Amino acid sequence: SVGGLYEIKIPTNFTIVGQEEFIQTNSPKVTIDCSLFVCSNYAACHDL
Amino acid sequence: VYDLSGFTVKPVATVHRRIPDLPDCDIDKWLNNFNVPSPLNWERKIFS
Ligand SMILES: *[C@@H]1O[C@H](CO)[C@@H](O)[C@H](O)[C@H]1NC(C)=O
Repeated sequence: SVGGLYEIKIPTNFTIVGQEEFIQTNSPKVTIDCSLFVCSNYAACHDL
Repeated sequence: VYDLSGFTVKPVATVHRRIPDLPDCDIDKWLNNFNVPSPLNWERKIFS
């Protein structure tokens, strides 16, 4: 402080800036048929 | 809402392909040949 005063940079001009922010709120609803995935069309597999 | 078990469309026809007019392999004529080798000199024949 020079005496009671401090040096500060105060803005003399300004603009407005935009900023994007994506926030995920959802996801692809994956569904699996466990029987069709594990065994496909094969009866001998569906039995086991 | 119930996701039922997966179906597959039934095949409406059968496609069967084989090369026609191929000769017989004669495997019995070679196996029944009376000049039988020993295990030391075991013989091979290739059928195609
Ligand atoms: C503020 O900044 C803009 C862009 O540089 C300029 O057009 C405008 O004249 C400036 N105004 C002042 C008061 O400096």
